[PDB]
Amino acid sequence: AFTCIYKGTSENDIVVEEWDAIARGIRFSVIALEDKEDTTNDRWVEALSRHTKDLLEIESYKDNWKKNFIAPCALWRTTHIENKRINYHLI
Amino acid sequence: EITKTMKCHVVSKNKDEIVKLLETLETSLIIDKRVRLREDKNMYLTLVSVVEDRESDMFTTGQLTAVFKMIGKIKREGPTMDKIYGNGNL
Repeated sequence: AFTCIYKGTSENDIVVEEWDAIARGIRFSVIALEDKEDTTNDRWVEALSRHTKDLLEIESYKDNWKKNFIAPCALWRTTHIENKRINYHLI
Repeated sequence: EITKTMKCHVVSKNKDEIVKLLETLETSLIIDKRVRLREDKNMYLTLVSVVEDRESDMFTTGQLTAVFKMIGKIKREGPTMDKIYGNGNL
């Protein structure tokens, strides 16, 4: 499956006289062609996606979109990670 | 003092594998707070801060940014007073 997204329209509303017709190009797009898993090794993203699914009762995709997302939906991802050795025993 | 902000990449066809590899590398660098510069086990690179930016491009930029510092010592010696001697008079 997939999920097209509306994006716009062709440059103008052309007229083709030799064919005796008028034409207009609607412009769609599809997301994440190469993703097929919807899994992650980020435990935090898994935890918050589970939390969002339980609280909100909608789909909750992990780090990257999938081509067949079911609107409405949410996507939790990590953008930045900062580790810190606060103490000898703690991180 | 010599400081270097060394950035690291992780490439793989499986992006979840990239995440796992970065996670284990970060945890290793943190729990072991220094790295052996050479196998002689005399120099060391004490870690300052390791940070990952998952949005950053896999190839051009690199996910993980680490900052290491090292303290050298100026290599100068001199003669030593091994033996001292003296006499007494009045």
